[PDB]
Amino acid sequence: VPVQHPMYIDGQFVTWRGDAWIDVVNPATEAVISRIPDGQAEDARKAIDAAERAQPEWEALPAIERASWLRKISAGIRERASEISALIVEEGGKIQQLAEVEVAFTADYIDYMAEWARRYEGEIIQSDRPGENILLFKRALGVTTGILPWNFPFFLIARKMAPALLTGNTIVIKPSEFTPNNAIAFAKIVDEIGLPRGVFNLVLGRGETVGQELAGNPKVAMVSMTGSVSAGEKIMATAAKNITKVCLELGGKAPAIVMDDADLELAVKAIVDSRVINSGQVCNCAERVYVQKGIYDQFVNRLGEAMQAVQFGNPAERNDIAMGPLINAAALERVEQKVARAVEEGARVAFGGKAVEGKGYYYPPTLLLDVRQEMSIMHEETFGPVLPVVAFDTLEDAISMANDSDYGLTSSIYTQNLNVAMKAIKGLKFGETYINRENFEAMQGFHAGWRKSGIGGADGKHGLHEYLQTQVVYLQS
Amino acid sequence: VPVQHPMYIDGQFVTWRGDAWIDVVNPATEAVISRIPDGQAEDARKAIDAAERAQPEWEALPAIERASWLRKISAGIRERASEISALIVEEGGKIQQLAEVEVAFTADYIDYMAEWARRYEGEIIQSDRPGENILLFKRALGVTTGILPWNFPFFLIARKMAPALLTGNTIVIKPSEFTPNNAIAFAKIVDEIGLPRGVFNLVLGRGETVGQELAGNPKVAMVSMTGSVSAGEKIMATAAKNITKVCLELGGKAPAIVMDDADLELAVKAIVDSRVINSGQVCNCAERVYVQKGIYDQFVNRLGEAMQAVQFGNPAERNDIAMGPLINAAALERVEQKVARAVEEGARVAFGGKAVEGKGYYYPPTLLLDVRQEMSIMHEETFGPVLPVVAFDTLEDAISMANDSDYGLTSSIYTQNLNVAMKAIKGLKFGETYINRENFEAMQGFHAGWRKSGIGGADGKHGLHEYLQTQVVYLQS
Amino acid sequence: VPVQHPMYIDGQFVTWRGDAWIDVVNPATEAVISRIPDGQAEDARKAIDAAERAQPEWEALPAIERASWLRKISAGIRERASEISALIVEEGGKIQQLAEVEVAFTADYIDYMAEWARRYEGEIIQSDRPGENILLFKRALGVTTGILPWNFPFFLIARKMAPALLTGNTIVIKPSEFTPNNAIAFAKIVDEIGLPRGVFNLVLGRGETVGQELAGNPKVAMVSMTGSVSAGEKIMATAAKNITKVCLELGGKAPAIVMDDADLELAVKAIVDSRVINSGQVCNCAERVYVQKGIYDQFVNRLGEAMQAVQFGNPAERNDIAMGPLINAAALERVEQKVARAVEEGARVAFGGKAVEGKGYYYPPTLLLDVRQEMSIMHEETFGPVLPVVAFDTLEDAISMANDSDYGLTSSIYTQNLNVAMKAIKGLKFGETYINRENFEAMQGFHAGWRKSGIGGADGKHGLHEYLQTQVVYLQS
Amino acid sequence: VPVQHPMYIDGQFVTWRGDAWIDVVNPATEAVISRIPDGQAEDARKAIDAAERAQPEWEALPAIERASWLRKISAGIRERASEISALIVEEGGKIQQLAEVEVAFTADYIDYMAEWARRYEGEIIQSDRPGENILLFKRALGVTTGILPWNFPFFLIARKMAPALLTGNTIVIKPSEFTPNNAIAFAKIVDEIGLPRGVFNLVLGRGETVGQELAGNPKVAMVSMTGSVSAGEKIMATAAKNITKVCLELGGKAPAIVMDDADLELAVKAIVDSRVINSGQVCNCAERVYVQKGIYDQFVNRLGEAMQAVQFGNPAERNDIAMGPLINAAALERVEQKVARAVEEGARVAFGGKAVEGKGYYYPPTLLLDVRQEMSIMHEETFGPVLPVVAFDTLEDAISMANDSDYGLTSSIYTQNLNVAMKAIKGLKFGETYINRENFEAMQGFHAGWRKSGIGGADGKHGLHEYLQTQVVYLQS
Ligand SMILES: NC(=O)C1=CN([C@@H]2O[C@H](COP(=O)(O)OP(=O)(O)OC[C@H]3O[C@@H](n4cnc5c(N)ncnc54)[C@H](O)[C@@H]3O)[C@@H](O)[C@H]2O)C=CC1
Ligand SMILES: NC(=O)C1=CN([C@@H]2O[C@H](COP(=O)(O)OP(=O)(O)OC[C@H]3O[C@@H](n4cnc5c(N)ncnc54)[C@H](O)[C@@H]3O)[C@@H](O)[C@H]2O)C=CC1
Ligand SMILES: NC(=O)C1=CN([C@@H]2O[C@H](COP(=O)(O)OP(=O)(O)OC[C@H]3O[C@@H](n4cnc5c(N)ncnc54)[C@H](O)[C@@H]3O)[C@@H](O)[C@H]2O)C=CC1
Repeated sequence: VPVQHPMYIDGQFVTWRGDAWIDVVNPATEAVISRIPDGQAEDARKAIDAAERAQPEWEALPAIERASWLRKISAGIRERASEISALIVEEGGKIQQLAEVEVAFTADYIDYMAEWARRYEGEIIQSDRPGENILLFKRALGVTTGILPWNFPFFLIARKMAPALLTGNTIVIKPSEFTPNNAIAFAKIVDEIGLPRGVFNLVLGRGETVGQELAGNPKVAMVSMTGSVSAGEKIMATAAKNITKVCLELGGKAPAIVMDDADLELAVKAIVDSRVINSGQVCNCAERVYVQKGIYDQFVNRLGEAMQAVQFGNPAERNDIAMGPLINAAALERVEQKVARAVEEGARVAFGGKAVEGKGYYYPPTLLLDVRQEMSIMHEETFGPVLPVVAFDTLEDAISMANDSDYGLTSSIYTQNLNVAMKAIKGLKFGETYINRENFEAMQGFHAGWRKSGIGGADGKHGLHEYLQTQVVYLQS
Repeated sequence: VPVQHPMYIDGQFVTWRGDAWIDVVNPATEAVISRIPDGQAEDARKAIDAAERAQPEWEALPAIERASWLRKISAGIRERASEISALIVEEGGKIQQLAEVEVAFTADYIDYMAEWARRYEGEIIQSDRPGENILLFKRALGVTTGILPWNFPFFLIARKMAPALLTGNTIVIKPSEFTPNNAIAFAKIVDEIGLPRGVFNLVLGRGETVGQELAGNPKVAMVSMTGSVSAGEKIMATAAKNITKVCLELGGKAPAIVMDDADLELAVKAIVDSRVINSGQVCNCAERVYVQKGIYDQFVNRLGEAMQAVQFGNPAERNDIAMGPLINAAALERVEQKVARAVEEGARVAFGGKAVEGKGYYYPPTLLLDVRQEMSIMHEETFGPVLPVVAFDTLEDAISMANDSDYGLTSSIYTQNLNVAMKAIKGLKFGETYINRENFEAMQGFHAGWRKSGIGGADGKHGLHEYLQTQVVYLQS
Repeated sequence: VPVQHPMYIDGQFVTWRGDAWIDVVNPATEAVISRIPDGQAEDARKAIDAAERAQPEWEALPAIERASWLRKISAGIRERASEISALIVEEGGKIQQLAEVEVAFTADYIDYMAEWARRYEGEIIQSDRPGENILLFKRALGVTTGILPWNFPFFLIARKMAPALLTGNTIVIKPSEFTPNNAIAFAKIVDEIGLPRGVFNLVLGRGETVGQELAGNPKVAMVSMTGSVSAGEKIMATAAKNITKVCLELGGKAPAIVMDDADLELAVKAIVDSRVINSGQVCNCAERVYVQKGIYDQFVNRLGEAMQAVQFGNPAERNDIAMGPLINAAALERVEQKVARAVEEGARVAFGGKAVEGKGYYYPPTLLLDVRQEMSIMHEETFGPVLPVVAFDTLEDAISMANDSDYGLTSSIYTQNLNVAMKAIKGLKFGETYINRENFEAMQGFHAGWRKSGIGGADGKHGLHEYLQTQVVYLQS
Repeated sequence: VPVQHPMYIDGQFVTWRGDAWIDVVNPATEAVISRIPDGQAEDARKAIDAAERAQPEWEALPAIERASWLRKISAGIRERASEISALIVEEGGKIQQLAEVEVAFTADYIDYMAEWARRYEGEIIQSDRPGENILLFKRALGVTTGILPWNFPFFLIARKMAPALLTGNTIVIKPSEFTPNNAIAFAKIVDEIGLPRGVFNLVLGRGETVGQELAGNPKVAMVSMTGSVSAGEKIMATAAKNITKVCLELGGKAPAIVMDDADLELAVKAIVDSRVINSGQVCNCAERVYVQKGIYDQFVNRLGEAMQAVQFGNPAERNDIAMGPLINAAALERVEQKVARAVEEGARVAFGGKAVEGKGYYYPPTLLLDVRQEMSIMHEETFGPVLPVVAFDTLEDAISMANDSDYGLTSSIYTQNLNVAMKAIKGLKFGETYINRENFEAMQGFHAGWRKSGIGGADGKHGLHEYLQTQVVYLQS
């Protein structure tokens, strides 16, 4: 338009009266597709205060009724699927096929979470005291907040708000300043179906301003955020002031282990069909590939051939490409610098390794060989489509190198030996380990990272429980 | 002696080579009973590095074997019970009877926790994918740290190390600089029974130095601490730098609600026999008493009479007193100032209200009437034996005032009406609610505070789980 | 028609070739509404063999896919709701309003059960052996059977088949010979949506013949049945021959306790609005009323007035009545005999007590006073609308008399005292206890009777688990 | 002596006044070692009535106090370990080493079970009704009974009474008429430590008499039994009369699968060191050995050599033998007949195959080759040390043949391929599957058989739950 978006506070869209706006750009063409308010703490406070006023009534509603509200939202999403998918493609730069999957998955995820209504249980504990009953109830936290990243922006809205609402909490969400459009569409659905005012709020702005208020406001019981480790650190430090609970997912460096006795065809496909599910921008797919000698040569060749076939370009104009552009300028620059450094350190460029120059932010699928566990490229989130390869002799070497990281969210291994599999599972220090398949968490699993990958977690029963707290009642006589 | 204590690092006692020492004083006589090293970050690092080296081997041990080690420690504690009780009395200032209970309870707690060995379960989750198994294993965090307060110093050692060790973690503990003696005795038992080196480490020093290193060191998977909200804030802020998990218990202002239809005798006894279980220094017993009109006069009189009978003095020389001295000078001063402020604001002194002057730090049982929810005494941890009383008309008023606090750890109510009880339980926003009995958490319950009272929790199954993290394995075909 | 119904075996309706048929009559008019085959063991065997052939493929399907099939069935039911409700009214004799509720509830129940797909969990247990993993998987039983009663005939189909199918089992169902029509309609929906052949089978006939084969066939992993204790005994005895698992619900004599401090209005309404939800033919609503002296007179009068307003008649022609006819002739006769015996024993008829003579099987709402715990009417399922009332002095007397029964499925009490409630809960020996409300189990609860009321149970997580068995895997190294 | 044993009823030993006695013989020498009363139903009734009188008070005791009682019993057992081991050796015919293990294991098992005291949980379920709480409590069944077999006679006492007592139930136990001595010693310990009268009762006699009364008495909430499928059938049929819950373990035909890629050394040792842990009389060790072609010849030879080294004889006079005598004459006879039949059918005797003639009941380790899945020896519990071997080509053949049995308690497989292991686990229809190790259930697992192997189960959390039933409370407002 470029359309100027309003925030969603206390059951209604509120037109921004400030003079400062933030431009939302299309990563493929660099053109301005929309504008959002340069929100400030006060805007966050209004949303938080509204969420607080609505929380008692919301938690008082039988759980099945909150589930009913969630189902109305998912149904609204499916009705506007193509519209929302296009928004994601346009601002996030991901290929049409993946955007479509994200939208459909988000709706299914919400429905799945709504099913917890009559299932989350409190407990009755035996007491040492005659005639006493120890009742442990599961209560809502109260007001919660969600801070979202640019990757899987739409899904992450649901990943936080669905469990939050189901358990009786209210929420205030802030999407990334780079991908707010899909979030506005989510708010419109919430508004259209009539969700009780204050239960779901959407605030817009930067991390340093709005994000910080969502983390530091004393009325917030828990702050949930997904994205960079740097932002997570600032969020937690701020939450500390009020002893506010934090729920963080800060990505990492997913390592992949390919053994000699591994199904070469399966391994290569799993690694490329994972590093491709979002222009090589996801936090679950192998960013560190370890291949042992015995099969090294064969593996590197097939993998090299697979990456050559990977075409990049504008997602909106090409439905036959496997990769879109990077989110923004800084992202592209950091990729270049890291690849260059790697090369200077001794890394062998088997493919790509040269940034494209022109409209949008494109970087060619890059394959690096003769890489050393020591090199900085093995200890720095490379955003773009860069695959560093490291050879090894024994399982212990591979497991040891994979564990050698400040991140511990996702891992994977390919082999056919029972002992090797059980050994890798026991030795790998990660929240997730994929065996002979591609990386992608199920809604009923538990996406939780070790070390700097995060705190708490998301999805399944355990993800739902992050939004609940206990009240232990000692009923005497 | 005054004996000069060494630290316990990597399976052996290490003599302090520094020139700076911290004097440990007897709160009843102000005499120096011992001295501990003015530990520094480097000392904490040595302990942490030792804990890291021992962790893999320790976690590799079958759980029942770790339990066996824990049982040896509890047995060592019971053998030295009277010796340890005296240490607690001497440095903590608590009465002989309570010290004895703390020691016996600590041993039982350790045994109870050891019983979790073959019981904590991982899970097997149904997958949407044909032939796939989703295995969710429960793994240890790795290296953990514990920072302890002066109240219930001995028990708190076990409250953190027992669950930690059982689940395969190693630990580094720092007792409060005011009550380290009981902790040294704990370390001697660990050393005598031969616990594998590095699994249990004891470092000595101040919070700003040693404590901060236990919270900020990158090798620490989780930092556990009990004490003041101010220290908890600094601990969490520091942990944020490395996205380190935190487990905090920061006390509060336990409110008590006395209804008209309440067993007057029971209520009064429960409130005084709780505010007395540690010279009125515990974080679970009523520090805010709400009494409704109908029974106000009767209740205040019986309560006043009960408090007059409360004798204070040196725990070591008197086994017939209900109260000992406050932990230190600053503690005593803060109590005076808060009582004085309360009075100036309109508070009516029905008993006590005047600090004692002489050796040690004694403050008389104080009863304040005509107090207003507004007054600062209702929003500030009063350490000493001060009981503020506030009258009310309806249950809703009492519940509303009790919830009006930045703390939400413990609560209580006295009544005989089914509807009133269920209403109080549903309305009270606390981690714990005691009905018609005194405040004291069971080892099988879950001591976890709401709002600023903390993060995570302790005791029972949920306390044990704080020391475990998940590893989700997607086994395809 | 009277239409002649076929059975549903191995994915298709099979026309009966036998010469013997069973007439299905309308309890209100005694007219023949339909006819079903006088099935024999061989027919059951064909269904069981078909279920066996389909089970491996069915269990092999991801759980969410089985859930998808279940959702198609519930959706089919809602589409034909009015049609099915009429069938129930016509053959079961229940009032239009209750039939409608049963149908809608059945559909919601199926959807609720389908939600367990990704939720039922296996477990990972710590081993005493180094390097060993103990994996406990939840597997299907295989082929299961369901034998249904005439009360809530439609719902009971789902209560057994929904959990059975969800967990990977196949099933063969036999409805009561008195109420098979609603079951045929259920089979048509299964056939129309295309459920894989053999997964759901419907056989028709008597208990002694078809029912016995469903209990005694060696290929059946578990036999599930709801109805009379006499039939349950024969079913279990037969299952014993092959050590076949049994799941039984055999009704009982639900006792109700009315205290002096009880909300008289609430109590009376709860007792009449429960004894009315199916012409006084349900197995959950008070069939034994205990009222204490203090409020006796008041209670008996209000209750007497409430029962006078209860009109009986043909459900199909009257949508303003609270009661329909009894299921059959024998049922009516047994009611008469029991009321008469009661009277001869000293029972005081305060209302009704005289069977109606003419078309259909009607019995007037009957109120009996001055009844003694001793009388046989207190130890015999009275089918019809008969309410025996017994006075008592203390809570202990009431609890003791309520427990004095071979049945222990459902119970209830009305009071406002916290102590009384907790005392009743602790003292009452029943699978269910309702406090200050009417009797009706939630889908997320657990309907399981004590003593002769049954074995195993239905509904919620525990009901779902009845259809699962464990496979413990000891994976060494 | 031969000593004449009294029963243990209502807290005291009761001298038998009947004229009929049953001789207890030493299976190695056929000499009379003791005599027990030929108990009758009335004796069982006295015990059951006593158990009923004590149950309310026992369940009323806090769970930890019941655990304390259990710990006193285990401690009493360890004090008399050698004495009890000798009793088992003498009457059961098992080798000294295994008897010692059984006694020590029994004591550890009791302690393990006592640890459930503060751990078994009830649940709090979300309701669809505003202001309603659904409380699911775990209650005791009441009076339970245990009927024991001759194998692992001592352990089985604890396997039933430990979980029973811990959860608040009382119990009446009847040991096998062939091995009652160890049970009398158990009763003496119970009497000496002072367990409340009626909680633990011991009755003596035959199955047809005393056993039947323990299964058919209306006051019994659940009957638990381990032994032959024939007796289990009679027990369940009788329990049916009162809809009495049953808990059965009826042995079976444990199959073992040896793949070509299997650790030959490990497999052979696991099979012989399992079939030897009780003179080849256990219900968990391979009684059906399936070996594939590729490794057949090698495996059969090593296995043949291992069995030759197996020496048999009097356990009391030889502490260097791997096998004792069979329990009784009928047992020996049935083994002969089955081996002979097998031979006539085409079975090739590679070793043994000829019954010993003289004092006691000895049968030589027998190895049968060229056996066919069809042969009756593959479908009949062979008691003695007979190992039938069957060759196969593919995994599917082995899995299919193993599943081809009316029993489904225990199974095992030896291989090194990840896919093979996961395939065997998924394909094998048994309550237990051992991979690359010998057969022996852990106390924290769940010993539960599929098909005719039983109903319900024992050990771990699930075994404990068999002794608990639910009480669902719907607390409105
Ligand atoms: N926001 C900006 O002005 C600029 C961002 N970038 C790049 O954008 C990328 C976005 O990465 P993501 O994976 O989304 O992770 P991220 O952590 O940078 O952002 C995720 C979410 O956290 C918020 N956030 C950032 N800092 C925060 C703070 N201090 N307190 C509270 N919230 C905060 C963001 O606004 C967003 O909603 C980064 O790699 C960064 O280098 C580059 C130039 C400028
Ligand atoms: N079936 C008949 O020929 C007659 C039945 N009745 C009455 O019908 C009533 C029906 O009561 P419900 O609450 O439905 O309980 P119920 O136990 O009599 O019937 C419930 C279900 O169990 C089956 N069943 C009955 N006996 C069986 C057996 N021995 N083995 C296997 N299955 C068996 C039935 O066919 C039905 O599907 C009884 O009160 C009875 O007196 C009266 C006269 C005849
Ligand atoms: N009891 C006897 O008079 C004789 C027994 N035997 C042999 O003794 C063996 C013992 O085998 P186990 O593995 O112990 O299994 P089992 O089932 O024969 O005995 C286990 C337990 O069940 C009891 N029992 C047996 N029949 C029962 C019934 N109908 N009702 C209630 N309880 C009953 C027994 O008394 C014992 O306590 C059998 O193989 C049998 O052939 C041989 C000749 C006589």
